[PDB]
Parts: sequence; structure tokens; C-alpha cells
Amino acid sequence: YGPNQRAQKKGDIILGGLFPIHFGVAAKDQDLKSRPESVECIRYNFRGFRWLQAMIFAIEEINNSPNLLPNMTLGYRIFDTCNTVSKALEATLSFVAQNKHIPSTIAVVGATGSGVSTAVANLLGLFYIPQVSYASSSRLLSNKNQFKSFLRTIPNDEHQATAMADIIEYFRWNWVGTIAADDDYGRPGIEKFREEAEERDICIDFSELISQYSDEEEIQQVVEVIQNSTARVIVVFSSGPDLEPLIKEIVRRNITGKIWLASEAWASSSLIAMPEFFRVIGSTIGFALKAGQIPGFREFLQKVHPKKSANNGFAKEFWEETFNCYPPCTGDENITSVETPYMDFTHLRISYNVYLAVYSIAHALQDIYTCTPGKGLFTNGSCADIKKVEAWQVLKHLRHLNFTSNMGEQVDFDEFGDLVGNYSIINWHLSPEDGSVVFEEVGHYNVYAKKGERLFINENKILWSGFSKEVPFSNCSRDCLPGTRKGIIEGEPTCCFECVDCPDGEYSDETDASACDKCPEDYWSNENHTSCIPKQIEFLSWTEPFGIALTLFAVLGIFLTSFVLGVFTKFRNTPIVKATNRELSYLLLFSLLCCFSSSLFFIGEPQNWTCRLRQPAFGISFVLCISCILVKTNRVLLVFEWGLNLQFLLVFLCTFVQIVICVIWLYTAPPSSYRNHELEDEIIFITCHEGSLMALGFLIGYTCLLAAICFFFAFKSRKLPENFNEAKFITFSMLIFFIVWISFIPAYASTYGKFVSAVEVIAILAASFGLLACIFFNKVYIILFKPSRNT
Amino acid sequence: PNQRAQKKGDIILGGLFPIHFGVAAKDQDLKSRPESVECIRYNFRGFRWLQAMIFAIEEINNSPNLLPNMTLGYRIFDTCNTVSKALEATLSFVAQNKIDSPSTIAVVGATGSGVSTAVANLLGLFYIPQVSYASSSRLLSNKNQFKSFLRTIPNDEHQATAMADIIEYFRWNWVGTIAADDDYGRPGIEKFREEAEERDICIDFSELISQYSDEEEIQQVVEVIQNSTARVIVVFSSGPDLEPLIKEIVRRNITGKIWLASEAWASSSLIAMPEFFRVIGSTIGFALKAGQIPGFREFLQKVHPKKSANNGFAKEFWEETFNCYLRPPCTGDENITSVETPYMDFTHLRISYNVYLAVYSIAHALQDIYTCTPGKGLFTNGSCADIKKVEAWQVLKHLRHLNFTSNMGEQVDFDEFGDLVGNYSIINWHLSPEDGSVVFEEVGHYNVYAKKGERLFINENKILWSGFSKEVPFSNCSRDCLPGTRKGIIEGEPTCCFECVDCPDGEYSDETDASACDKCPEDYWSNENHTSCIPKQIEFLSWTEPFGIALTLFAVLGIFLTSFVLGVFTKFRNTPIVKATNRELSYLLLFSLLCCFSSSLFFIGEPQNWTCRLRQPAFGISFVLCISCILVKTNRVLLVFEWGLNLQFLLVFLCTFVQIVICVIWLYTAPPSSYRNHELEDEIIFITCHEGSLMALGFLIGYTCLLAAICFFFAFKSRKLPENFNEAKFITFSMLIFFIVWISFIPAYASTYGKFVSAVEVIAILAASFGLLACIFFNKVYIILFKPSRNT
Ligand SMILES: *[C@@H]1O[C@H](CO)[C@@H](O[C@@H]2O[C@H](CO)[C@@H](O)[C@H](O)[C@H]2NC(C)=O)[C@H](O)[C@H]1NC(C)=O
Ligand SMILES: *[C@@H]1O[C@H](CO)[C@@H](O[C@@H]2O[C@H](CO)[C@@H](O)[C@H](O)[C@H]2NC(C)=O)[C@H](O)[C@H]1NC(C)=O
Ligand SMILES: *[C@@H]1O[C@H](CO)[C@@H](O[C@@H]2O[C@H](CO)[C@@H](O)[C@H](O)[C@H]2NC(C)=O)[C@H](O)[C@H]1NC(C)=O
Ligand SMILES: *[C@@H]1O[C@H](CO)[C@@H](O[C@@H]2O[C@H](CO)[C@@H](O)[C@H](O)[C@H]2NC(C)=O)[C@H](O)[C@H]1NC(C)=O
Ligand SMILES: N[C@@H](Cc1c[nH]c2ccccc12)C(=O)O
Ligand SMILES: N[C@@H](Cc1c[nH]c2ccccc12)C(=O)O
Ligand SMILES: *[C@@H]1O[C@H](CO)[C@@H](O)[C@H](O)[C@H]1NC(C)=O
Ligand SMILES: *[C@@H]1O[C@H](CO)[C@@H](O)[C@H](O)[C@H]1NC(C)=O
Ligand SMILES: *[C@@H]1O[C@H](CO)[C@@H](O)[C@H](O)[C@H]1NC(C)=O
Ligand SMILES: *[C@@H]1O[C@H](CO)[C@@H](O)[C@H](O)[C@H]1NC(C)=O
Ligand SMILES: *[C@@H]1O[C@H](CO)[C@@H](O)[C@H](O)[C@H]1NC(C)=O
Ligand SMILES: *[C@@H]1O[C@H](CO)[C@@H](O)[C@H](O)[C@H]1NC(C)=O
Ligand SMILES: [Ca+2]
Ligand SMILES: [Ca+2]
Ligand SMILES: [Ca+2]
Ligand SMILES: [Ca+2]
Ligand SMILES: [Ca+2]
Ligand SMILES: [Ca+2]
Ligand SMILES: [Cl-]
Ligand SMILES: [Cl-]
Repeated sequence: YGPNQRAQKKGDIILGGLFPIHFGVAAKDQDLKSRPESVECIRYNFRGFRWLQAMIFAIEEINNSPNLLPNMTLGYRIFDTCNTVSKALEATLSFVAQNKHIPSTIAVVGATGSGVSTAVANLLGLFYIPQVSYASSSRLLSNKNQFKSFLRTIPNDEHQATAMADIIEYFRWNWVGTIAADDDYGRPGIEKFREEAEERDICIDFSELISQYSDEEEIQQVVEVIQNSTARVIVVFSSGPDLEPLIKEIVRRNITGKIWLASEAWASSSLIAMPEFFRVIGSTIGFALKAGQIPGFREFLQKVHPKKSANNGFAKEFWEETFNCYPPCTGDENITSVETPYMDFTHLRISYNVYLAVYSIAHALQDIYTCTPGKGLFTNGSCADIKKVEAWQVLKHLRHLNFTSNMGEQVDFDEFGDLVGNYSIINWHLSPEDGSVVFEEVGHYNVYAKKGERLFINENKILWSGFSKEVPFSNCSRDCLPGTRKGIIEGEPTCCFECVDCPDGEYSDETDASACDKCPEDYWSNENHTSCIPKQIEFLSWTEPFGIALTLFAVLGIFLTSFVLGVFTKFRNTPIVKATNRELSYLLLFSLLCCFSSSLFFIGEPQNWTCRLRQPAFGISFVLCISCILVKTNRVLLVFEWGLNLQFLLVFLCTFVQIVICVIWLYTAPPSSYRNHELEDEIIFITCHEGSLMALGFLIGYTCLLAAICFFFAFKSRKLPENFNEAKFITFSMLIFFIVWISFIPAYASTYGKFVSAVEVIAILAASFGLLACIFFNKVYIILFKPSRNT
Repeated sequence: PNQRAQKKGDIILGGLFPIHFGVAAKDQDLKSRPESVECIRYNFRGFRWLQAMIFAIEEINNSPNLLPNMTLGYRIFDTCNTVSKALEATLSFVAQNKIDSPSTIAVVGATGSGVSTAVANLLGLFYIPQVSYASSSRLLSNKNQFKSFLRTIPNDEHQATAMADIIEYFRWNWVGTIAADDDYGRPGIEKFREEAEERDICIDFSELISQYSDEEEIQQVVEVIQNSTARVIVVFSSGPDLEPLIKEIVRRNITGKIWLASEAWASSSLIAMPEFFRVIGSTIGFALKAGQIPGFREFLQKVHPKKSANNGFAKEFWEETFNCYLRPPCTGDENITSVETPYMDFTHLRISYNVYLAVYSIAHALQDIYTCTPGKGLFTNGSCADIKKVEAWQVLKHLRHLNFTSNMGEQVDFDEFGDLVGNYSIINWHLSPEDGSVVFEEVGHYNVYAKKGERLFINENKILWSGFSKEVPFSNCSRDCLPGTRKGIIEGEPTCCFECVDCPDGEYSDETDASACDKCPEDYWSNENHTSCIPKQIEFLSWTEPFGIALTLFAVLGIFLTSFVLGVFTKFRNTPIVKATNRELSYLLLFSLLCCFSSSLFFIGEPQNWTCRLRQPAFGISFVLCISCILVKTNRVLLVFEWGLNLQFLLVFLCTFVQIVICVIWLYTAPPSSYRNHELEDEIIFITCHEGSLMALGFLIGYTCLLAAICFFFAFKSRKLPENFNEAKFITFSMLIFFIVWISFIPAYASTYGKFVSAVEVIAILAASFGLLACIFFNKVYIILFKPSRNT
């Protein structure tokens, strides 16, 4: 006969009912020293009584409506579960009694716990009795090979975990921790969320299991792992009662920084949503089912009364727990005078599910009632009769039930027995009028939209941590700027890293970089390694200061030469001292002009033409000068052996000699005008690699040797006062040549790009300038000075 | 139910065994009234288990001491591995208590964690002891919900720990998981995921299966298995819930993986088929420890459908064995020893022993109830119960405090969670050479009593991989990191597969699998392979360096030529033919020469502050002494304008002191610090001297240069006086050779790094001093050595 505290009402058809009027049982572990007696449940749940009242109201409204099942009455045998499996199981045993004078229940509306409903459906489905639950939302109840006769008016919990992952990815967090009740409601949900979050590149720090029967040390361990972690977001998948201990311990230890992502079961629970817990838990964003509309329901709630309720039996205990009677009292108080979750509501969510379940079973019964004997759902097109209806026929009609909810909706269960709905997203607020927690809706989750466009959050209503209004930071490692790259911290997950600076020559312009990048050759990483600047080129220029200085030297020397030439064009035909070979003087002139014009060849950017001509031009001009001054000595050789031409011979001999090696280059190895970077790694250089090193050595040795023999045979006659004793002048000029050449070679041999050209150019310009001076100064001075040359 | 094994007695036990493997797959669309479902495939192992229970019961009934005059009856049913059959059997068990709101006292068995949960939810309602023998889920240890559930099989958390330990023992880190979607696979796989993740082991994929998943789910699972690179696959499932996946695997011929079997299917007969074995090679599984039930086999060899009225399962057993009918009509004369079945083709009793132990434990609980004495009982006030009217909760209370010895001499004692622990044997699938059946050879042990870390013990010499090879296959996400490289993140992949990037020059990485390169200190530099750092190369001038030897030999030869000049003077000092000049001035000039020549040695070795800070003023004072003494070696014009030759020394003992002032200035303003420098080379260290006062170096050199220049100008104006071999041109050429020395010196020094700075200084000073000595002395020393004619 089941328990004695129950709600009961007769009728042709009887429906079952399991509601959590209490919260749990008295935890007295029977040591079995005596016969174990029937355990007792302890706490009270006004929400559960609201649900039971909703079911009773639905049945009464069905019995009152004249169209749905006329000339037939609905009865019920509603029991209490106290949220435990033992009570539900004894109740269901009282249900299926007559199967194998007692009424035979045809349908069961209840089992609000996914652990409770599992154990109930295991037993009901053995007799094929339809069980229409309203609040059990575990996914395991979708295995229609196990629970053959289980339907539910509440959506499955897959979309809830998907929505959790979507919310976490929307606020751009990647470091969370998960808590789930060690039950059939938290385990599968947390597993689904784990996979959905790992596929979205989200890292999970910790994962713990709790329950209302967990001892104190395990709660200590959980609080420790919560405190010892850096994750700010905590995804809780549990119900009110199985969460209350953890909340009490967290309030006692005063952990304040975290953010709670509430599941639907406890996001609106009065056990948790109280101010002293709110000050500590801070910000909670949770889900909620869609509201309902049961017109005329409040006026039914306001009529509950302990003496005017013979059918309902829990009304007495309700009166007691709400007024503390039997301190005996009157029984004529007002339910509106005290504030309890009973009528302190604005949106009916689970009560609407109970209403819908009762109405769906009534509609299946009507469907069986309005049959046509030819188009039935059973074998041979036959159909069943409502006077001897059995449970399996009602199950058959429920599988194919498809009707219209008074809100103008379409109600029809899937092939997995469940319905589907679109969630509201609420965020906990503190009412400035009362102090109580009030749930304000801030977002929506439409599950019909395509994957990726389902969530809609209105961010300006979310109140973060009570005061501030920017999204808190809950990443593992700080995201560091461009110029840096991620760096593995071994042991830690893929979301936690250090970041190391990029070396020079590599850059990174992106945030969250995986590796730095080498830029092309003529580019180089800048000072912040964020963008490569074209690598600086360097060479001798014209706007450059030293460029202008040597240009000044060259042009002034050429101007001196042009002055000498003009003067000689004025006074050519006077052999006063020009009795010597005037042609030899003019040839010295043009040779020195070519020398001074060889300057320009080392001023700009060296292309191949430039230096490929800058070696031979200097070569020929310099050997012309030195050979002219060589043969410009005494005619000893002439005495030993047409016109001046014979002397020309010697020069037009010796020049050609050098010229030979010259052409060698142009047909063995031109001086390559190329670049070089290895020497600086920051600034590029451009020079000319000499085509043949030993051949350049040969060239300079040839010209210098000739000048040396000139010095020898010049100072052997170094004491003859002819033409103002030019012997000392030629020796002085050649000593100038040798000093500049010697001061040139070593410093040159160890110079980098620009200064090789610089040194060579200054050496040549100085040598030729000194020659010009030391040879023409005395003569032009005595002509401009004392016009008397006869001896 | 109708078919059952029933025997009467004073005390009744219950049993639940999977005689069949499942029910006939047929979906009732409920067009007609549903009827009793039927079971399809036979299971000889379950029948051996049932026979073990019956054998234990009858043997206890035959013992004189254990339950001396009592009698044990039993009512054994079949679960068909489904929940509905078990639940209707249970409803048949609790009929006596159900009528409150043939009473059994205890039930032995569920065989399935789902069946166990569904049964214990109902049995714990009446406090009836349920002693399972194979239910190994961890959810049944929650004694707040399953009050009266005891099991004689170890829990399955140790199994997940053992699997993680095996994986990290064979050095794998890229694996994948498969689980049955029931109360046995899900908790085990979650526990293994935790245990692996804490050991830094990656899990590539994670799937769920069941015997009811249709072709598309299995195809998606096979796609996930194939499109991955993990070789090791852990499977937490039973035989039936795994058979479809195995069929699909053997059809698609996936033939590369390594299977880590859980206990349920490691020794299963549905999976251990020779045809499946070709593609499921290299199977490594767990097993319970063997038992000894003496006299069991002979009891098995007596089954017969006629002489078994208590047992009812014998008829269908014979029909399934001989494939007969009681199509060809059957006859009770066959030989159960002829056909080969999982019935009698066994070698170790592992789950039959658990049934034996469960029955014996219930018997010993009843015994403890029986040999109790008043005042020493366990119930209220020390009171004790009567065995002739024993109730279920009393046997439960006695079972919680049960402690006895097995037939093998072990201590059976249920933990406070109602489960006794045991070791694991580790088997590996082999192929029998004779017939061809799969043979399970024991290759390892797992002791749960040893401390964490030294529990597993594998014998590598017996494991054979893939049938032919004998080296452990490679199943890592990425190949290892060789020395010289470092790990590099791939943005999307997990932590355990990376890339290999090279360490830059200046950093090294000797360790394998290094997360970052290390920079060697100031003294060292990377190798070529960036493996270890080798010391740098400091570049300072040696004394054994070739150029060092050339220049020091130059110095010593010049110095001994100076000493030879001094010896020549010692021979012919008092012959003033030319020494009538200032002899003391000659000696002082010669001393200035020797000390100038010797100043070279102070720029040869490594610079301390002593050596360099004194090497500067040595050259300074020596060279200015030289230039001042030759300055005074000129004609006495100043002397004519203005007592004793000492007067000239005034000038020199003036001039030197002047510059020595500057000397002391640097000596205590910012002396030339002898320090290192690498910034300009990045490979080689230059140790040089930075002179803290550039203006003081300028002071010294410019002062000496201006002295020389003024003396040169004044000697130049008088460069044409042929008295005393016309030394005027000699001294002007002297100052000019010194000046070209200095002229070539300054740009070279200006345009060099460390080494050639000192090289240039030494070269220039040696050159100038050599030239001065030669030009000033060679003339007169030649006039004496060559021309013995000295009169004017
Ligand atoms: C925490 O880490 C995540 C990445 O794991 C960051 O999310 C990125 O945010 C930027 C800016 O919107 C996007 O361009 C990226 O596409 C996001 N990454 C991914 C995978 O979507 C997040 O910004 C980090 N949190 C903070 C405060 O920076
Ligand atoms: C799913 O959530 C969405 C959000 O409103 C609801 O879909 C809307 O319903 C109304 C009426 O059909 C339309 O005006 C809107 O255009 C719909 N939005 C979209 C994107 O289609 C819907 O009501 C929710 N699901 C249920 C069963 O109510
Ligand atoms: C599990 O672990 C080992 C088996 O390897 C058993 O301990 C050994 O038992 C024998 C005899 O009992 C001793 O001689 C050894 O010294 C033991 N070895 C160690 C390391 O202790 C142990 O008995 C097994 N546990 C059970 C319940 O059988
Ligand atoms: C696969 O990855 C694991 C992870 O390191 C490697 O395990 C290492 O193996 C060497 C050899 O014994 C050990 O010295 C290391 O200590 C191990 N690493 C860790 C963190 O324990 C394994 O070597 C890799 N597989 C192969 C074939 O290289
Ligand atoms: N889905 C929840 C049931 C539930 C929904 N809302 C609730 C509110 C309070 C308690 C329980 C619930 C479960 O599986 O347990
Ligand atoms: N332990 C498994 C059942 C099991 C163990 N060993 C077995 C051998 C054969 C069949 C089933 C089993 C479970 O929890 O369900
Ligand atoms: C709890 O922690 C917060 C952190 O600031 C602090 O403000 C508050 O005073 C603490 N309250 C108690 C009771 O410890
Ligand atoms: C309760 O008492 C009466 C009867 O219901 C009602 O009119 C009254 O408004 C209620 N009291 C309050 C404070 O609302
Ligand atoms: C049944 O479903 C269809 C569409 O699915 C809809 O048109 C109809 O209104 C529903 N109800 C009935 C009674 O057909
Ligand atoms: C199956 O896989 C194995 C290994 O690749 C190969 O030898 C064999 O040919 C394949 N096909 C069949 C039918 O076995
Ligand atoms: C047949 O039964 C008996 C056993 O007593 C014996 O002849 C023999 O063992 C059996 N046959 C075979 C092949 O074992
Ligand atoms: C259990 O039995 C053994 C053998 O009598 C004994 O050693 C032990 O003390 C007993 N009690 C416990 C708690 O093990
Ligand atoms: Ca309930
Ligand atoms: Ca609640
Ligand atoms: Ca780790
Ligand atoms: Ca079973
Ligand atoms: Ca099996
Ligand atoms: Ca990924
Ligand atoms: Cl509600
Ligand atoms: Cl076995």
C-alpha cells in the first residue's frame, strides 16, 4: 500500500506522481544492532509542493473541461520522494502492484531526479508503463534500448553543455575549472562539456566531484584545489542540495575571486541564492528554461488549507512547516502573510513542465477515445477501447502524440522521447529593495539556429563582481605583445606558456606568435623586432663631407693645371727656358690632367664600368707621367745611339708594356663591382673585388720599379746645376712618390669597403699633386717672377 | 520466470548468472500486446559459473561442521545480460518483504555493473546482502546508496592506474580510448583519463560503443580510429559491447594498432577468435589471479539432462552443445568430453573462484551467526540472534564484520566499502602452434600493495609485437628532439607533439627534448652543432707570436748596437779629436736612445694596469729626453746672449719635468685602463688599454711633436753650415724621418681595432728611434772607423 503520507483521489483512470516534497533523509547510519526501520526525510521544499499543486490543478482542470475525455474522470495517487531512491522505489512498487481491488495506475508523472528517474524507469519499463518526467534531463535517459517507456517534457542536457562552451568562448576565456555532482546528472554533462571545450581550444585546470554525503575532508580537498589554482571561471554542473555543503565551506573559508557558471538545476535554487552566500560567490551567470503561462494558477495556490484537503495529505505538513503549528495554532491564517518560495515566484518553469506532462497524457487518452474503427494504430488497423485501456496502448499513442499547447505551440516528442526548448540566460543580481537575490535575464540561447550563431548575450546588463563593468581576465598566461614568441613550459598544458624575445635579424608583428621570421637579405629587424627596415647600404658618396673635400682637391688641382695651360698658350713661342722640348711639357701636362681626372672614378656607387675603367685610367695616366719625367732627363742613351719621335719611342714603348697587363684584366678577370654583408651584419658595403690580385701587384710593382730606376739614375747625376739644377727636383718628386706609396700599401691592405677606395684615391691624388708642384713650381715661379732665362 | 535451478532447503540463496549473451534484437512497435522477450546466444562460461555455485552449495551441505544440521537451498535465475530479466528475477526474490509495503537470505551475483546497480537499488531497499562476483565498477562503492552490496572482485580504479603505468612503462604518450556506454566503461575511462593526464600522456580520440549502436556510429568510430596516428588503443568494455566494433575492424582491415584490453574482454571467447586475431595482433590485457577448487572438474564432467531435476539449464545446455533436440533427436548417451567448449576448455579458474568465495563467505557468515554465545553478540545490548529464524539484515550485519581463511590460506575480509582487493596478472595474446586458438600467456604482474611507482612488473622477453617483431613499436605524437635543437609550438595540436627548431649561434642545447636553448657565459661560445659551448679566443699579442718574435729580435739587436756604440766610446773616450764636443750630452743622448729602444718591451704581453699605465710614460719621458738633448746639441746662440756647462742641463731638466707634470696628471686623473672588449667581434675578445684622458695623450704627443718641429725649423734655417761634417742636414733629416714616422703613425692608429693599435705604436716608435740613432751616429762613427784623419 506504499507510504501513508500521500495524495489520493479516485477515478476511472489513475495517474502516478513523484515529487520532492522534502530535500533528503536523516543521516543516521544504521549500525544494524537492531532491526532497521523506515528512514525519515528532514528538510522541507515549498517548490516541490508548488509543483504538486500544479499537477493537481492540471488534473482538476482536465476533469472540468467537457471536451477532453467526457463522461470520464481522472484520479491520482501522488507520493513523495524526499530526493532519495528508496522512497521512489517503494512508491513505484506500490504502483506496479496489481500487474503481477487495487487501482491500476496507467501513467507516472514525476521522478524529478535523473538518478531517481533512472531507477524508477528501470522498474516501470519492465511493465511498459509510460513515465513522463518533467525535470530529469540526463542524456542517459535517451537510450531507448534501456528505458523503453520514458518520455520527458524538459530538454536534454547536451545543448546546455554546448551553451556553456559557447559562453566561455564568447567572453574569450581559456582557463576554467569544472565541478560536477557525483551523480547521473553531473557526470555525463561534465563529460560532454569537457569534449566540447577541448574542441574549442579551452584548457581545463581542475575537475572534482561532490555530493550531499561527502565527508568533511573531501570538501577540504576540493576547496584546497580550488584555492591553489589560478582559474577564475568555475563551471558547476550540479543541483542545489548536492552543492550546499561546498558553498557553506567556501563561505566559511571566504573565497571571493571566482566566477560561477551555474547549470540549470541550481541557477535558481533557494538553497544557494541567499545573500550571505551571494556576498562570497559574487558573479553567477546561469541558464534557465523558458517561462510558461498557466492562467488562473495563483488563485488555486492561495486556497490550500489543512482541513479543506482530504484528497491532498501533504497540506497538513505544509501548514506546519509554514506556520509552526500543532506551538499549536488556529488553522485560519493567511498564506500570503509569510514569504516562502511557494508563491514568491514570477516565472513558472518546472511547474509548466508538470502541467504540460499531465495535459499530454490526457491528450493521449483523448486520442485513444476519439478513434475510428478503421484507422487505428494497432494491428490490422484495429484500435483500442478506453473502457479497458492498458498502459502499453497509452505508450503507443504517446510515441505518436502531436498536439497544440494552449500557448499556441506544437508539442510532440522525438524518437528519443524528449522535447526541445530555447534557454534563457540569467545573471544573479542583488535587489536594492530587499537584499534578496533576484534573477534578471540578460541573454538567450536559441538552439534551432545553425552552429555558431545560437548564443545572444546582452553584455551591458551583466554586473561583474558586484561593482565593476569590464570582463574579468581568466586566461592562464598573459598574452604578450609582438616582438615576442610563445615558449613551452613543459608539464603545463598548451594554454600556459612563457614568451621569449625574438633575436636580432628576426621579427614578429603579430600577437600570439608561434615563431619569429627572418626578413630578406637587404632587410633587417628593427630595434623592437616588429618590422624589418631595409638594411642600410653604405659607400662613398657626393653629398658626404669627405666626398666634397676630395672633390674640392681634385677640381682645384685641375684648375691649377688649366691655369698653367692657359699661361703657356699665352707665351708659347718664347724658348727663354722652353728651349727644351715644349712637346714633352705639353705631354706631361695632359698626362697629369688624365691623372687628376682619374679622381672622379671613386666618388659614386661602384658599378662594373666605373672601377673596370678606374684601374686602367689611373694606370695609363700615371705611367705616362712617370715615363715622361724619366726620359725628361739627359740624353745619355741618345748620345750612345726622327726628330723628337725617337724619345717618344721610349714612352710609347714603356706605356704599352703596362698596357699589356691592362688588357689582361679585361680578358681574364674584370674587377667585379659587387656587394658584401658578412663584415657588418647591419650595414651592407659595395666595392670592387680586383680581378687578379697578383696582377695588380705586378702593375704597381712595374710602375714603382720604373720610378725607382729613375730615382737611381737621377740622383747619380744629383749635382748638376743645369736648368736651375732639376736633379734635386726630380729626386724630391720621386721621394714624394715613394713616401706616399709606402704610406699607402699597409694601411690600404687592412681597410674595409669605403676606406679602401678612400685611401687609394687620396694616395694617387696626393702623389700626382706633389709631382706637379715639385716639377713646375720653380720654373713657373721664375718665369712669373724674374723674366731672365739665358743660361 | 519458468526456467531456473531450484533446490529446497532450510535457508534459501539467490543467484543471477548470464546463461545467454543477450536478448533477441527486435523493436516492439507495440501494434500488438508485447510478450516475453527471448534470449539468443548461449554462454558456456556462465554455465560453468552456475555449476561452481551449485558445487560450492552442495559441498557445504556435505560438510559436517559448517552448518551442521542446517540445509541450504537455492533459486538460481538467468539475467541474459539485460536489466529486465534481472529485475523480474529480483521481484521474484523479494516477494515475502514486498507484501509488507520462500524468503531468500542473500543473492550471489550480477555479473554486470549495470545489472548490479539496477538490482542493488531494489535489494538495498530490504537490506538483503547481495554478494557479486564480477561487478567491478567504482560506482557500487558509494555505500550511502547501495547499503547491502558486497563484492569479491577488486575495484577498477587500480585497473586504470595499472593501464596508465603500463603505457608510461613502454614509453608511449600518444594513445586513444574506447569505452562501453554503460556503468562499467564510463567511470573506468574517466579515471584512466585523469591518471594519464597527470602523467603527461596524451589522449588523441575518445569514443563510446555498445552492442546496440547501428552501422553509422560504428563507421564513424572506425573513421576516427583510422584517421589518427595513435597506435595504442585502450579498450574498457566487455565482450558483447565490443563484438560489433571488432567485426567492422576486421572487415575494414585496420591492421596496425596495439590493443590494451581491460579485464572484461581480455579473456573473452567472443573476441579471442583466430580470424579476428589476424588484425588484432599484439593484445595485452589484465586478468584476475587463479584459484583452486579441488574436485571441481570431476563435478563438471557429470552433467546430464536426465539426472538433473534441480538444475533446469542442463537441457538447453545439451541442445546447444550437441546441436540436437529432446534438428536430429537427441539421446542421453553422448560424451561431454568430446566436443570443445568454453565449458571445460579452461586452464585457470578466475571468475568461478569468485563465485566459490562468495558462497563460502555467506556460509561463514551463517556459521558466525550459529556459533554465537549470549552476551558476546553483535546486536543490541550484546544480544545475539537465533539461526532458525534468521533474517536478512542480521546476515548483512555479520557479513560486514566477516573475517575468515580461504581453502588456500588467505584472509578473506571485506573492506569498509565491501570489497576485497587482489593482485592483477598481466597476459598477452599468443597463437597456439598446434590447433591455432588464441592462448593467454602470463607475462607480468601488478601488485597493489607495493607503494606507488614499484607496482608494475613486466617481462619483456615473452611479449611478441605484431606477431613477428621484437622491439616495442613507436607511438609518439612527434619524434624526439636531438641535441642542438629545441621544441617549437604547433598552434592547434596538444602539448605532446611539436616541431624541431634550431638553436641560434651563441646558444646550445645538450639535453634531448629541450624546451629552450641556453646561452653560454661571457668566456664561451657555441659549438658548430650547438651541442656544448667551447671557450672563446682572447686576442692579445704574445711573445711567441711570429711578429712578436720579429719585433723583439729587432729590439734586442738595435739595443746591442747601441751598447756597441757605447763600447766604441769607452775605447776612445779621452781622444777628443771629435769627442771635444759635449761628452756628457753625448752620454745622455745615448741613454735616451737605450731607454727609448727598451720602451718597446712594455707593449708585448697581456696588459695589466701596471704594465700599460707605465708603458705610456716610459715612451713619453724617454723620447722627450732624446728630443731635448738633441735640441740642446745645437749651437749656443742662447748661451752667447746670456756658469759652467751645467747650465744647458737646466733646459733639459726643465723640459722633461714640464711633460712629467702631465704624466702625474694622468697618473691620478684617468689612467689608461687595461680592460677587455668583445662588442666589436662577437667571437674573439680583445684586451687593450683605453686611455681615460684623450686630451692627455694629445698633450704628450703634440708636445713632443712641437718640440721636434721647432727644433727642425731652427736647424733648417741653419742647414748650410759645413762645420763638423755639416750636422745641420743630419739633424734636419733626423727630425724629418721622425716626422714621417709620426705622420704615417697617426692614421694607422686611428683606423685599427685592438691588436694593430699596439702593433702600430711599437712599430712607429722603434722606427723613429732607429732612424734617429743611425742618422746621428753612423756619420761620425764612420768618420773614425773609415778615416783615421781627425784634425778639425
Ligand atoms: C585568452 O586566450 C584566447 C585565445 O586562446 C584569446 O582569444 C583571442 O582573442 C583575440 C581578440 O578577439 C582573437 O583575435 C583571437 O582569435 C582569439 N583566439 C581564438 C582561438 O579565438 C583571448 O583574447 C585571451 N584573453 C584576453 C583577455 O586576452
Ligand atoms: C528559440 O529561440 C528563438 C528566439 O526567439 C525563438 O525563435 C523565434 O520565434 C519567433 C516566432 O517564430 C520568430 O519571430 C523569430 O524570428 C524566431 N527567431 C528565429 C532565429 O527564427 C523560438 O521561440 C525559440 N524556440 C521555441 C520553441 O520557442
Ligand atoms: C600480491 O603481490 C605479491 C605477489 O607478487 C604477494 O606478495 C608475495 O607473497 C609471497 C608469499 O606470500 C612472499 O614470499 C613474497 O615475499 C611477497 N612479495 C612481496 C613484495 O611482498 C602478495 O601475496 C600478493 N597479494 C595477494 C592478496 O595475494
Ligand atoms: C615518447 O615521449 C616520451 C615522453 O618523454 C619519451 O619518454 C622519454 O624516454 C626517455 C628514455 O627512457 C626517458 O629518459 C625520458 O625520461 C622520457 N621522458 C619523460 C618525460 O619521462 C619517449 O622516449 C618517447 N618515445 C620514443 C621512442 O622516443
Ligand atoms: N535536471 C536535473 C533536475 C532539475 C531541474 N531543475 C531542478 C531544480 C531543483 C532540483 C532539481 C532540478 C537533474 O538531473 O537532477
Ligand atoms: N566487471 C565487469 C563485468 C565482467 C568482469 N569480468 C567479466 C568476464 C566476462 C563477462 C563480464 C565480466 C563489469 O563491471 O560489468
Ligand atoms: C573575505 O575576503 C574579502 C577579500 O577582500 C574581504 O574583503 C572580506 O573582509 C573577507 N571577509 C571575512 C569575514 O573574512
Ligand atoms: C492575508 O489575510 C487576508 C485573507 O487572505 C488578506 O485579505 C490579506 O490581504 C492577507 N494579509 C496580507 C498582509 O496581505
Ligand atoms: C501534427 O504535426 C503536423 C506537422 O508536424 C502539424 O501540421 C499538426 O498541426 C500537428 N497536429 C495534428 C493534430 O496534426
Ligand atoms: C589487410 O591488411 C594487411 C596488411 O596491410 C594486408 O596484408 C592484406 O593484404 C590486407 N587485405 C586483406 C584482405 O587481408
Ligand atoms: C567418453 O566418456 C568416458 C568417460 O568416462 C570415456 O570413455 C572417455 O573419456 C570419453 N570419450 C573421450 C574421447 O574422451
Ligand atoms: C582476522 O582473522 C585473522 C586470523 O584469525 C586474525 O589475524 C585477525 O586478527 C582477525 N581480525 C582482523 C581485523 O583482521
Ligand atoms: Ca524524486
Ligand atoms: Ca534546488
Ligand atoms: Ca603535468
Ligand atoms: Ca548478469
Ligand atoms: Ca565474454
Ligand atoms: Ca585542436
Ligand atoms: Cl518553478
Ligand atoms: Cl573462468
